[PDB]
Amino acid sequence: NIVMTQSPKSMSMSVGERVTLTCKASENVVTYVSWYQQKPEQSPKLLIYGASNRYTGVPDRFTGSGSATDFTLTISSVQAEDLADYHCGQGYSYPYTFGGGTKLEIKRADAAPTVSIFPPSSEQLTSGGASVVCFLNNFYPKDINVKWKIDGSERQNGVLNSWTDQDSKDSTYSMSSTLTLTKDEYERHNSYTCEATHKTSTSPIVKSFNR
Amino acid sequence: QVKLQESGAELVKPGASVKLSCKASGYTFTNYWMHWVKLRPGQGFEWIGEINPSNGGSNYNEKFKRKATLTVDKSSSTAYMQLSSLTSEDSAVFYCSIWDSYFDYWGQGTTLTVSSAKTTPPSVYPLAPGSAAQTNSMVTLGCLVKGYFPEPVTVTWNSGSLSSGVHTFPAVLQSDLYTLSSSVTVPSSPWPSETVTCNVAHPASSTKVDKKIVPR
Repeated sequence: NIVMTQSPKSMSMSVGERVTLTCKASENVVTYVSWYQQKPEQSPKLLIYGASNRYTGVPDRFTGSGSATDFTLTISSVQAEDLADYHCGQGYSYPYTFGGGTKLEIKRADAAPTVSIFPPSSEQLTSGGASVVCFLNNFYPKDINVKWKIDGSERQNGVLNSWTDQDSKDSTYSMSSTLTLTKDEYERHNSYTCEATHKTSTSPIVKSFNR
Repeated sequence: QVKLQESGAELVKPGASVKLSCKASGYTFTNYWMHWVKLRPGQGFEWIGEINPSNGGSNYNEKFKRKATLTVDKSSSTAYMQLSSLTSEDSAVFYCSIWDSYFDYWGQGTTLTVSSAKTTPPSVYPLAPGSAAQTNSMVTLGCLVKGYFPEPVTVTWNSGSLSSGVHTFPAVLQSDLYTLSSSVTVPSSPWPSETVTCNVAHPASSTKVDKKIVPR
């Protein structure tokens, strides 16, 4: 079976730049190669067929090239919307096969997170549980740290973090951190603190409520 | 509109079989081969096989030989893929799609979970700051969708209307149960002088839930 391999595994480029994605086939596939673009929370979309044929509708900045065993997708001027996983596949011989994908991200100006904190709902509190939630929204770069404090003391167990994919409009990231405790640990403290560490500030961004 | 409709989700016991459906409309069903593909997170696509709706003619990936069988129903204009002897290796998103150079189209994909575990509806908790006027010119509201199985859930705000400034975070599995949250950001001119309501569906449990965000 023909094996397809893409490079790079991942990268980030600035809007406007030229980007080059490569795809190697373990044996000759002439020009029977397609490129698919799979944006976050979406189904894949055909960009290029027959190695170099722009699918109807595709913006001109996307040009496919190559033959035999080596193939290239070039984006002449990346746009923030071009954020995505790009896949290449050969349709020369059965079974049809695909590379492992290239994750393209967009570089943008550093951006500080909007931090917002939420106490447990009375609904949850009635069940025995208490989740405290903190949204750190639309920042860049992706690297961020969250720290939870209870009456001044860092809490460690019971926290769950999730990060969104990069946003196609503004190129930022968002994160959610939920601290979960029992009802009767929660009531037994007053001050709840969400503490964000990001390269945009030398001091952490703190958000906090009492009660 | 050209459409290839697949069920959102399917939960199935390991060792059992399942019939994935892909229901076609908007074009002449019998004039295009239907391709089935498998997608696991952080993997590339795997091609399962293809079937000609005109006659039922098929081509399979040898790898899926004992695993997948492709059929078609011309009167329902529906393609089906049967998966047998299911194992955890089978849990993945499955897509049907048409691969023509002048006509390339993909279903939404069905999320297959094979698990002995029983289905658990989500708890959904409104996230209010709350109070008022804090802070900047807009407000961030949210919903915590907790303790469910299996994936997926779908979260909308004001039934789709509010698509601006929504962030829905990827579910995380914490102990045989998933949790996710979603936040929305709106000018304080709307809220709370308007309904802001998160809508949550859990296909597997047929759960539908609306939680209005109430101040404080």
